[PDB]
Amino acid sequence: PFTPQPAPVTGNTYRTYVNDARTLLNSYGYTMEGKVHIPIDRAMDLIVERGLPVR
Amino acid sequence: AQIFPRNANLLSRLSIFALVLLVVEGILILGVYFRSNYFRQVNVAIEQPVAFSH
Repeated sequence: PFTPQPAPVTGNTYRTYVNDARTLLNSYGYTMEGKVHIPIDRAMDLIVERGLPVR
Repeated sequence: AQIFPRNANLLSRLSIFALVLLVVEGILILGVYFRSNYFRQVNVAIEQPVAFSH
């Protein structure tokens, strides 16, 4: 029983949407109505800094 | 030559050699079977009742 040759897949994969959104998370940018993409780990620091409400 | 034929020397040397080789081969059989991909079920795609695809 030799090592199986797993059939090389085709069609679109999850990676295109995943790295598109990974670009969309960092690296600033614009959209339809939002004023600027504040990046994750900068927007993350801002959302802890202005805080979530507690109780 | 009184009991045995002319190639008795040939057959006896070949028989002692063959006994050594079948001992070596049986050890090889046992070792190969205990490490075989059949025995440990290695690189065998064992069928699941749904055929999930990872």
